[PDB]
Amino acid sequence: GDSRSAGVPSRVIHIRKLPIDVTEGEVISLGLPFGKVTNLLMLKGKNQAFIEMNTEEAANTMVNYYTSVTPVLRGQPIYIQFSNHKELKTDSSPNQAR
RNA sequence: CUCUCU
Repeated sequence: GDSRSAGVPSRVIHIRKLPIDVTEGEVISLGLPFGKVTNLLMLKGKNQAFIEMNTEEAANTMVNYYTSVTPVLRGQPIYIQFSNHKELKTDSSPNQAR
């Protein structure tokens, strides 16, 4: 289906193409001016990420900002959309408890 | 490098 693209979405955005060894400190310092960012995630083995945010309007402005700014991945555009999900969580595996 | 799957 077509459900990859948003139309009335929520607070997690997703990023592709990511740098060779980019860090959370950079990604959150790029989401901080917008609301608070509640979180991020790193699909780092595919060079992809999520960026989850504390307010729907912050993230609407954050994605529209990234549709405006493009912050340039050292010599190419940066590839953003709202997520296939709502509300990111990042807790540890069942093994750690055991 | 389009979604937390390999």
